[PDB]
Amino acid sequence: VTTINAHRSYLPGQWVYLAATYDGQFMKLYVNGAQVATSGEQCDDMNKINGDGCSLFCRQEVSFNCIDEPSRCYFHDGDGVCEEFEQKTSIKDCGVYTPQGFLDQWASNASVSHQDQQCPGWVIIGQPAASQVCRTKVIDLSEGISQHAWYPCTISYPYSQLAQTTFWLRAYFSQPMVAAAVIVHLVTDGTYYGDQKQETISVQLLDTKDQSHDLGLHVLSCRNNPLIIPVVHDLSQPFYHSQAVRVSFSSPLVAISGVALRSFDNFDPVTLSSCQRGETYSPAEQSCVHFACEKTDCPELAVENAYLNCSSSDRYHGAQCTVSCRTGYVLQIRRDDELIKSQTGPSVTVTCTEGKWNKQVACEPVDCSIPDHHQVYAASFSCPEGTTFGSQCSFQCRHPAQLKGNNSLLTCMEDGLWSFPEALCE
Amino acid sequence: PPSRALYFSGRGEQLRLRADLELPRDAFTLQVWLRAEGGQRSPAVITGLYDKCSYISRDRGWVVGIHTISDQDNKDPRYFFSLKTDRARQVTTINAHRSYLPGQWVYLAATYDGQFMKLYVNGAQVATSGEQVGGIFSPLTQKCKVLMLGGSALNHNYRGYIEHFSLWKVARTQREILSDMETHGAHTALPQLLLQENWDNVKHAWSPMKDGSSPKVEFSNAHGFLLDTSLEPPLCGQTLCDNTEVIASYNQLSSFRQPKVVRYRVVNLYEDDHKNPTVTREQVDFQHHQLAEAFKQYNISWELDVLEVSNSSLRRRLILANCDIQTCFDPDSPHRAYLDVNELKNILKLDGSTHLNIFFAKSSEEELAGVATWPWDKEALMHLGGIVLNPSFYGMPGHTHTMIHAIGHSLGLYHVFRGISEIQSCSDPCMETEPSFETGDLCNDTNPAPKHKSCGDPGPGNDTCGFHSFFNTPYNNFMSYADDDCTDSFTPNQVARMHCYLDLVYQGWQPSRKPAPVALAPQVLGHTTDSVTLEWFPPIDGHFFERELGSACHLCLEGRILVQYASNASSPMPCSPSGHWSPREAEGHPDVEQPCKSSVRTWSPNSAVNPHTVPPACPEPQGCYLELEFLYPLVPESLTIWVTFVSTDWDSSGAVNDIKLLAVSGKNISLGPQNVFCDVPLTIRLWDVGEEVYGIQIYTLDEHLEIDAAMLTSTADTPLCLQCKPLKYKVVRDPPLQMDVASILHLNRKFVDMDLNLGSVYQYWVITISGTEESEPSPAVTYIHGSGYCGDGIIQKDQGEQCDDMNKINGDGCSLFCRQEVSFNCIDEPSRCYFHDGDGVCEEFEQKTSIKDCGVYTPQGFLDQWASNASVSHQDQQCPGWVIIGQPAASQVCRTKVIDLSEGISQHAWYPCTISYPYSQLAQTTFWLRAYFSQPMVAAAVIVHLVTDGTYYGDQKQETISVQLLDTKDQSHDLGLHVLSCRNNPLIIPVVHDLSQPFYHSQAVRVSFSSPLVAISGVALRSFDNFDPVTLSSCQRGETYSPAEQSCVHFACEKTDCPELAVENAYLNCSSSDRYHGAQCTVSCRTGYVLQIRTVTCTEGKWNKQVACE
Ligand SMILES: [Zn+2]
Repeated sequence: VTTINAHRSYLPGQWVYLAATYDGQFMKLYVNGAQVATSGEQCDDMNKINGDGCSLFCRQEVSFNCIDEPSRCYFHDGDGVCEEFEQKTSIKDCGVYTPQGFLDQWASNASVSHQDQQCPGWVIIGQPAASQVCRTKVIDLSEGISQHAWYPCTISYPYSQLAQTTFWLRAYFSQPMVAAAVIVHLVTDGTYYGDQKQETISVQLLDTKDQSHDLGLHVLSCRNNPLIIPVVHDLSQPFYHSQAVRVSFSSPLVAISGVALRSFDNFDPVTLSSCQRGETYSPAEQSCVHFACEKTDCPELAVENAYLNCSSSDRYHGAQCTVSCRTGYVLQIRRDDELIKSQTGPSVTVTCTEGKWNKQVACEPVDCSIPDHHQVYAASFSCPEGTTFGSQCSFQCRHPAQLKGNNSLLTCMEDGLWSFPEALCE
Repeated sequence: PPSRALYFSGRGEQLRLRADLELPRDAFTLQVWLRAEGGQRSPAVITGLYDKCSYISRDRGWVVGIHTISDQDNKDPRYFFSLKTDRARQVTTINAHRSYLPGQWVYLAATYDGQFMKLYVNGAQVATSGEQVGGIFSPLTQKCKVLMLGGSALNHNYRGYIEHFSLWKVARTQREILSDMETHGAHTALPQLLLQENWDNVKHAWSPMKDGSSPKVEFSNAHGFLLDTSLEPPLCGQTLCDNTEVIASYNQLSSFRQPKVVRYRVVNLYEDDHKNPTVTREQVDFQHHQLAEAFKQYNISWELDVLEVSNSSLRRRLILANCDIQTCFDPDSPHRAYLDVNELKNILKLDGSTHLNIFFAKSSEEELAGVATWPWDKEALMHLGGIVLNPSFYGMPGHTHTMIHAIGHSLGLYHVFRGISEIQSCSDPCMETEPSFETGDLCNDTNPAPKHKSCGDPGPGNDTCGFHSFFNTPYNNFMSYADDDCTDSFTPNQVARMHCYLDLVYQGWQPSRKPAPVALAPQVLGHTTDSVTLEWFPPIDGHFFERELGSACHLCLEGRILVQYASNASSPMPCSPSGHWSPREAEGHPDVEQPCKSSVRTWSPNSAVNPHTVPPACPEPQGCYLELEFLYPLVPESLTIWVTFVSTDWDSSGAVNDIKLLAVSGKNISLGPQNVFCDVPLTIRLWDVGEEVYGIQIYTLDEHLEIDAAMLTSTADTPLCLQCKPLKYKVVRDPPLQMDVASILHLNRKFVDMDLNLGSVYQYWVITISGTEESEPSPAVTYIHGSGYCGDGIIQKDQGEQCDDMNKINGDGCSLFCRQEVSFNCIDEPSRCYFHDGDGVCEEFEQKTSIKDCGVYTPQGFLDQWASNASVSHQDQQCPGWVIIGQPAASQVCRTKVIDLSEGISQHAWYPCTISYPYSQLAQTTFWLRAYFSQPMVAAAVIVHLVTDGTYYGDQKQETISVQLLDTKDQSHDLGLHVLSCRNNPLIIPVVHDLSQPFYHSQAVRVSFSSPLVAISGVALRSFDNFDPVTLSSCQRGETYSPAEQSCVHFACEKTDCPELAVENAYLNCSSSDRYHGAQCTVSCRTGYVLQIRTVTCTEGKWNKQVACE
């Protein structure tokens, strides 16, 4: 048999409307014309009577949803159907809220300081009981609290030795994942008559290298269920995984329903390995490959008066080829046909990119510049083929600077300097 | 026969090689031993090749010499090699790595192979360039070349000694340079060595210039130096006891800290009737008893000798400490009613070389009660030095641990917070950022601490420099500023300093006649097949002769050479009314911390307060003059003058107009004008004076010339030093010697042992002997005969060696203790060391430190994107704001606390020159710049390259900058306020981004600062090469990568791996026709069938869940 209760307490001395409808598949309960509960095992209500979801001021009450015209209002928190907007509020229906682009992994195994049959420590494993609203200023924890939660049952309430009892619990997950946030769903807030002050829980994250990273001290309250503790990471430092989460507190009344790690979807720091541009990380192989389905093949590239040495026989994706200039030629490298930083060394690495080359390399000859009085004074340097490498051309000393010698021509040498004048005029 | 040498006086003495040699053209090597005296000309050409006929350009050829770089500021001189072929468009100069040391022999070798120019100083490659290529000159012009030695035609003369001049025709490698270092003329008739001169006869291959101006052929000692006994103190230290090894010897050895009885004398002023004491006998008794009880646990036992001075006039007059000058207060009138401490010391004239005098004077404001004279101070051991204490706080409970603090200050103990709260700026390398022997207090045991009036570990706060959370601070240390009830002990690393300074400086206070031990262990010079040679340093006290009271044995050097400073200064100018820059500051040993920085510890010809308040004092013909007098008149050989600060206009062009030596007979010898620099003291060699000299007169036409000290080196075997008795040494070895030489008096300090056996282990130590009194044994040296050691040419890494170049000399790139030097990299089996930083080649270890070689070091897995657009709050033509665009100029070295920023800073960085310098408006104007980047990306860190720390001379407090990040939506995400320090000039500001909040794309970076002295040469974003917010945007299971549309491609293969699925008694509704990767197909169980799940999702051909309808 299945029973469904109303939404609020009965009001003495009032007229109420009760309607129960059962079609053989679904049964519902209607109070004052409004659907309060249903199971299958702003507003205008044509009245000015409260309790049916719409007040006399035509205002929708809390924990009610009103549709249609005239407005019919029904209860949505706990009805068993997770609507498009119940995720944020209705914990008892949709569980916990997972933001778009995140994944929540709940605790797989748990280790606590005090393990006993009546208060087992493996209750905070798996999905918690989000339908349980926490209890404030609780006196006894023997009713259902130990069923879907954990608490130090073996430890009585301490009055003087409570300052030295360091309660701790460590939760290990099946898989290691980068910790973006820590979810702590509670069932107790730690408030008590004998201990008015609450308890602040400090959470420590344990990595795969057994190192503890402190997340700081954070307060704990019922209004913040589930308690989301962000993981503040220094972006300059490399990311680190996490496999175990440690929760530390001193108040024996602190009971945790569940501990979970909220992480991003993919781009894990496993891909922080040697998987750079030109290759795609494998689905699950602990390694990165470069040819899954990409047809990114670049055509063979040749540079005039230059030396090319490719690291691979074929100029396929990820193939880096070193380019150097012949003696008497300078190296000019332009990334994506644009002016960028040059290469100090005599070799430039060019990588294939989806049928195109990342940078263009040119071995232009070294210009020796137009000669002047620096090389030979009182002379005219008239010569046809410019001032590039190998482009020899002569001079003529004007009157009265008579020139004596067999040769009176220079030659722009391989080091970018004009050759020694074999004859000097006086 | 002993080698000869040439002396060039720098006044016209030059030589030219004859025309019968064919000078090298394609490649060459020059090797020369040279001893350069201080105060050279700029540029003093040691030797160079010059072209006379070619008048269009007269820089053709090469030139080696000494020239000053940064001649505008601090003018420091270095060895330079300059070359310009007949093809290159300019001259190329390569300098040494450090300022040249005067009076020391240097092996200078400059090589050129046709592609590179290399310059080795003492065999270590200190400069390398490759701008010049090709031959130096063609054969046709070969007849128009002249090799000049000692100067050029333009009188770029050289002043000093030259020896063993070798000029080659091929570029000798560093190995051959080192091998040819030791030959000293043992060169065969090679057909490759062009010229080798040992100056047997100058006219064999050289000819003089002018008419008869020729250098002086003299005899030079053939470098008997086999051990570098000159151990330079660290940068932060002041004396030899600050050296790492010398103080480590005291830290480890317990025989170096034997009990010591250190005398001290307490001054008690009395009236003529012996009443009214300054401090009662009870007070002095209590203070002395407490001091003895607090020092006797550190093996020091003070001996008290109270002094009774009965002078009513002195007692009546009020004595004041650190005061600058019954009711008469006229300073001129002798009946004034006040006396400074130094005036009291001058009146008393107490001999402080035998006692630690305690002087009493009121110190009305009491936060530094005890004024102590440091051991390295000039006044440490004379009448005007001692301890100054408040008489009312001398022997009263709660006012007693102030004498121990002053005494510790008098034994060379810095305050424990010296590296934190006693630094001018955060860029000072003397900050104890970590416990070290070379920074701050120079004690490893004392943890860094800030200044604190109370005791107890101070928590985080507004640090003066910017470092918070000091842990394990020595709040209970004596040298801290705690109270008298919570300071209890000296750490057993600060006691070692006290014992070192008692052995070194204060040997006269103690009555025990134990000569100071040899501080450092004997060094194994080399082993033969059956012997060994050991050498050791002189005693730590620095004296070589026995100490005799009233004699000159305390100044005699090793070769009976008497070395003395000035002892009686004078001047015709009336002295300063304030007293600063008095002639008395030009006495004793040099005491200036930094060259050419106007200090009150020198003699300035016009002290005054404001310049040009007095009409020109020094006249045109002769100028002002300082007359120094030496204690012991004698016949001198060399004279050294420490000229510290010279005005910019008088850039060594006659700063010291004359130096007149005054004879005992009264005749005057004029030396003529000299040249002076900052760092190098001006040294002169006096040539056949022939008669005793008692004083000098230094003339000057400069109104800011600051003479710091003087010196008068005597001739060898001076009459005074003959009667001195040299110290002797006794070497003991772990197996006892068969016969023990009772005294090994070796002027080289060398011991040759022949009673050795192969495969055995021996230990050697040295005991000093002064007459019949022995000393504490020197630290033992271990020697395994037939095995390796330090100084054998083989790098045995198991012994801690990192370089071993077969020698025992510092400055060659490998330290004396087989340790690598600073900024020197040593390779090959005999360690050839070269100056790696800046040689144009970036190696594997130069990446993380050499900013100007390898650029900014980007860690693996990251990527630096520099600014592509800039904007500033103040833009001007003189100081443009677009300089920071692009990669920065890493060659620039940061400058701290400089008033003028126009020295090329704007050409490489941006600084706000538009604003005026504010005296009180510095907090009213906020400066900012904003740099936009070409490609916005994630912000992992911000890199800001700085040129200045933004510190002013009048503001010791540093500056802080606030950096803000702007995302693609122009939202300011502040990164925090960060201090400005040039010890980490590439400023890395990490980004602390919470992992829950989605990452943004930073478009621009905004950086704000207050003071206008801050200069930025570039702002960049350090970001991950891979990963981005685009991955988090929309890329689910099966979406690998799409084109540039901030998305991933949904169908990238894996569309046929999953075969057709069949479920019994179930209905399949497939959204997609083909069961591709992650395909969704709803499964509905028929009526009466229970649904079991283990919408199914395909996963690489395998269904993620199993659906059945039972
Ligand atoms: Zn002090």
